[PDB]
Amino acid sequence: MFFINILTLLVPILIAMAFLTLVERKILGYMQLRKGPNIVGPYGILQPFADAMKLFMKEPMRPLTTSMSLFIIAPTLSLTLALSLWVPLPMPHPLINLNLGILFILATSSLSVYSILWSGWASNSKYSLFGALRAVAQTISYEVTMAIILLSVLLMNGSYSLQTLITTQEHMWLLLPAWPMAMMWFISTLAETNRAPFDLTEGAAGPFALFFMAEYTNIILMNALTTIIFLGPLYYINLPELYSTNFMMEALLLSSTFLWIRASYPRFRYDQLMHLLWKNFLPLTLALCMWHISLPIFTAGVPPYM
Amino acid sequence: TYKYVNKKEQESEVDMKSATDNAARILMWTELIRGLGMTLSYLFREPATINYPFEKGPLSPRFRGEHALRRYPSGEERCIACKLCEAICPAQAITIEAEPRADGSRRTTRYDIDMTKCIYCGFCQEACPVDAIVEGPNFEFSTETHEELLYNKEKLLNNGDKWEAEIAANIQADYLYR
Amino acid sequence: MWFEILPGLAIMGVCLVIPGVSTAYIHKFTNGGKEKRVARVQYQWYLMERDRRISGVNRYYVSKGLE
Amino acid sequence: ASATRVIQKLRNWASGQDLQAKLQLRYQEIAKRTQPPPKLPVGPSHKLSNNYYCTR
Amino acid sequence: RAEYVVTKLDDLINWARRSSLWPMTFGLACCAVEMMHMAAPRYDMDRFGVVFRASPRQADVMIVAGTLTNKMAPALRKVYDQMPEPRYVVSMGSCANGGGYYHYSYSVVRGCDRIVPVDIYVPGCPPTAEALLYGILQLQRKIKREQKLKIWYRR
Amino acid sequence: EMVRKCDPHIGLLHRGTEKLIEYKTYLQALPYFDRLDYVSMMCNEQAYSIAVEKLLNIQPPPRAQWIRVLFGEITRILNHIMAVTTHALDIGAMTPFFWMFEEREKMFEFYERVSGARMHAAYIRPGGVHQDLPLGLLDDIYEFSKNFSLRIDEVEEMLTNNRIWRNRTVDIGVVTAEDALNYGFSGVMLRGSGIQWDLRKTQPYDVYDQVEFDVPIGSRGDCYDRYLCRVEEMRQSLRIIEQCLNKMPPGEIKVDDAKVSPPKRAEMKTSMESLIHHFKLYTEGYQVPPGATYTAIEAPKGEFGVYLVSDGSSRPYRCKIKAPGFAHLAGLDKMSKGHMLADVVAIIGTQDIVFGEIDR
Amino acid sequence: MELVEVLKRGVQQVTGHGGLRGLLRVFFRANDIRIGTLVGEDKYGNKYYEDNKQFFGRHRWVIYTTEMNGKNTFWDVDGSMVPPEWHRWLHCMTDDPPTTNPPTARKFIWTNHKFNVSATPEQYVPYSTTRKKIHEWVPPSTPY
Ligand code: SF4
Ligand code: SF4
Ligand code: SF4
Repeated sequence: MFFINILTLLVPILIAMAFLTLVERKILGYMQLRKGPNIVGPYGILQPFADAMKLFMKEPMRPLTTSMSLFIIAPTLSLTLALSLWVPLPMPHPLINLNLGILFILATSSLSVYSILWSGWASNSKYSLFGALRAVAQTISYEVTMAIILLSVLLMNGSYSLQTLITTQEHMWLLLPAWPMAMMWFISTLAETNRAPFDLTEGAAGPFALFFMAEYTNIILMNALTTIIFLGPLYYINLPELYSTNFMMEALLLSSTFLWIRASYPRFRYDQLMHLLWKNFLPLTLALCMWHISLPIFTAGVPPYM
Repeated sequence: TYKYVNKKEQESEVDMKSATDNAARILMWTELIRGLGMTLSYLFREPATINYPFEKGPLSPRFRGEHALRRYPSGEERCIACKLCEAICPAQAITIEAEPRADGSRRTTRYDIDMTKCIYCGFCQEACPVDAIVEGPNFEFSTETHEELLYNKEKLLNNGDKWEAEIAANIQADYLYR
Repeated sequence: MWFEILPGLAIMGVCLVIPGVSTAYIHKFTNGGKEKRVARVQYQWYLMERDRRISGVNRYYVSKGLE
Repeated sequence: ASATRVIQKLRNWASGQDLQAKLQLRYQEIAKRTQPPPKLPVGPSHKLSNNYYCTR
Repeated sequence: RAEYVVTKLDDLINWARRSSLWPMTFGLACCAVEMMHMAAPRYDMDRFGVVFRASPRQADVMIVAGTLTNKMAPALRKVYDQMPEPRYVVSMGSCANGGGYYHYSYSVVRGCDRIVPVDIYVPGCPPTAEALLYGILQLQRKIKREQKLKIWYRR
Repeated sequence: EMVRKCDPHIGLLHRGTEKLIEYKTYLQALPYFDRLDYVSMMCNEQAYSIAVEKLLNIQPPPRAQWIRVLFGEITRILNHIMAVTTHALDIGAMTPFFWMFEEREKMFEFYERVSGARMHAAYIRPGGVHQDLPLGLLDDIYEFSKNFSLRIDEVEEMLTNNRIWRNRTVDIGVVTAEDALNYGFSGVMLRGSGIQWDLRKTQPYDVYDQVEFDVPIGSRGDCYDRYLCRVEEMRQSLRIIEQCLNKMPPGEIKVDDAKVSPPKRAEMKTSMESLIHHFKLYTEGYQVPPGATYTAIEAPKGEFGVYLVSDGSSRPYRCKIKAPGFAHLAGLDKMSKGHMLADVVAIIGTQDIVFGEIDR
Repeated sequence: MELVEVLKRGVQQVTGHGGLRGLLRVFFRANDIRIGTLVGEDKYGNKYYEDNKQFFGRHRWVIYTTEMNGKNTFWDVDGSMVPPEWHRWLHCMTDDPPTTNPPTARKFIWTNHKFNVSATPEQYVPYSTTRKKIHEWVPPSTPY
């Protein structure tokens, strides 16, 4: 069987993402010196199912604005990628081995843009057209680092296959050899999935569930995908279930981390952001995706292809 | 005394001792940590929230809220139609048409507040030379209708026939004080 | 207080442990106690499809015992 | 209050200054309600002599 | 049984409805400020599932704080026919109820109710944040009582 | 992409207050001035009383003058907290907002205990002050004020060396000094460009004469040096408080004259004359002389002032309110020239649009 | 130890409210498990616990009871309750509750507080309480 396994991949992340939307409000309260939800249930745990059932009773917003065969796709497309964006992601053994999986992430991660464009082009609003377009060049100039920062790292790894990284992280984490990559990686995780200090879609009305469902979904992923690449947890194959249990807390730290950001800083004024990724990171970055290519050439040895 | 908020720009011969400390304040980010690690303190602090209907907050006995017509300790409605508790009411909120009481005495036939007027300013509780009108600690009297706030007088007695157990202790700590 | 978030975390925190430990055990139930036996390159396939052609079509078994 | 003599060092290390003494909110030793009733002062011109309205 | 259960459903339909509602808190005036003191720690909104700043077009409720001029009114009602149609309404302030001060003035509306319906009126010139926070709960049982399918069954 | 020409539509909250006072007497019109700078109440009342007190020719007593300064620079602390933080919200920072609005609600209670209610405190009347303040109030300001110089620098740890703040804020809305005066900002928005000026020291009126405080001038005109002015003006209340706290004189309130202040409520109730005045104060009122003034006071905004105009009738004759923001906003479309959207948000916060001033 | 002392202190919090029903009730009722010294227990069940150690807005909390004047006050809990002698104690206006210094009977006060009736019957309706201010005419039923 196999259906039984995706049954243990989707519902065990959709529950998770929902309790992020809660923990979001619970931390940031306590960041802001206040309890969050307490009366929806025991300790706010029952907020999301309530908020969920709220939106899915939303009275029929008049479907303006297009042949609605495109207002159907923008949410249904982006959420669809995210649930697929997890599949190769190898908790100790992946659901799906991919020899090029780390590269399968970017496309699926980057193809989601058409949700933000088509909702911007469908939405016959002279402002939101070029209001949901800043956010696209935003997401795109971000995408470069998301590859280079990912690429130059895998230079001193073997193939693109994510199963390798567990082996490469035997005695050591990739956090130390490239702490800069991780820095430029981390913002490149905030970068796409705007839920970050920079938002630029908060300064797509009726089916707000799906963006609200996919946005936070990619968070737990792209935090997780940072752990599995840099903050490598421990595999030690006779009790592989440990790895997942250590894979947990790093994903929660990296995700508790984001929430400390939004309750740390303000937005970023979309001209700096380019200036940040066309003067400061990318020129800094190429030297690193020139450094690691000389690295094994210099050092002694280059990793394999299994 | 005038104080320059921001006057520190002076060419201090920026050397590698210090000029890189700014580069230590940069690429190896520290000021952002400094702004982050602060916030992390508060989540380990005591949130000052309170479970409102079970934990209501602090007031003081001079709180300006809902009105009420007091009464003497021996029946006898304390309001006597002076007609300066509207002449001062800046909202122009009030109409207190009056008559004799059929006892030969002097009282009202009318008394009014539009509580959607009535800024809750406090001129009337103090202008009343008798403390016949007062302004008591109720602030949960929101209703679903603009009409149920137009308190006439029978509500505004039987309200004053309710909190008199309370007002006569706040005012007990507020006479000899205004 | 500071710890009433943990019912948000530890519930989430016993959510993603499942697809790591389960999918381990979902594979090991099928494949017979061993793992999925990944196939990255072609040579990992001949050995497999060879082993497929040794017994009942499942491929996680017969070893020595014959000769 | 219930600060377990560790998180104080986590707060202060994470923030700086010893701030259990200058904490955010208030507990005790403040405004012990129902202070006694005061006999106010009086203003001037309660003097009964050389007190007209012309000189005020 | 049918009618028994639908009653037990409507207690659940109107629960998710009320347990997390998304306002569109206007400013406009002094009255605005108390909501922020109600967004503050002490009388927090977010403890009820009430969100601080939500967009109008996905809102579930309106909260009118302040005076309401004859100029702002179209800009107001334009919003009210852009919410969905569970939209509930809350009129903070003596200036929105009936224009407490400036009832009699000319660039002013003599009550938000003159323009839009009202599910709850709330008094105070500066209604205390709590003094709203009971009212917002009074809204949160104005609809726990109301039954949509219980009567649709009889339709 | 970029802004060149912007135009506000300042009318969306007008009410006719200047008209609506003409049909109401002075005492009957006081709380309208709490509404204008709805964030900072007393300082409006602090001015309105003076415009009366000039005409009536009265200095109120010291103890009432004295407390009129105290709240007169707690209200200073409010609007800074309301436009330091809201200038951070609409720029994006939502946290210090909530850190303060418990610290701010401890600052309303010190109206609620003193005045009737929390916010629209009709506490400062023309004849000094209505009502003395209680016993369990002044031991409380010490604890509060002690813990409060931390809460700011607690924040200044976080923002005033923050990249996301500084380059979002610095070089922004460069105001030329001599051009401000052509526009008459006359509040923070000129001292933040180096025009050394403050009425509290350049035209002192109340007991500010003996306080030993300072004016935080801003050079390098930009909304970060306005910001640092707005911070340090919060701090240098506390030097003023500490000096406005430890030498309060015992004295009188609600000026000795019963024609310009209501009398003691226990004293209207036996002494006849105090009853009649109580019956005519609160119906007819002062009966000012005719005349005219242009008062002023630097609120957090700036030169808040009133051109009250009188007549022998008890009621006024076209009061007028000088909304200091009213000129700051006319300069909105000159200081945002060669700048894009996102900072225009910041421009609003660093012009302090507490609309009610702007609106009438 | 340190940590365990909290749990030697945080465990009676749960096992200090009688049984489990008495505890689990409070939880869904108010989500406030804090051991409190009792001073009140009014008519119709308002308890008014207390603990001076917590901060300034939680040192006094009231637990309403069910069965108000026909309303089933388990879920639907108000603040328009708390009749006019504890309201002044709960909002920290004073220190002394109304057991050692209760209010003074005046032989006309209500004997049972009615809460904020929102839209039910038993609510307010306005009048024109002015005795009609005119007297028109009456025809004589005697034709001509
Ligand atoms: S409320 Fe007071 S002032 Fe007004 S009519 Fe009654 S007794 Fe006179
Ligand atoms: S409190 Fe002020 S506005 Fe309200 S009725 Fe009394 S005098 Fe009028
Ligand atoms: S009701 Fe009072 S506080 Fe509210 S807007 Fe009007 S004047 Fe301001």
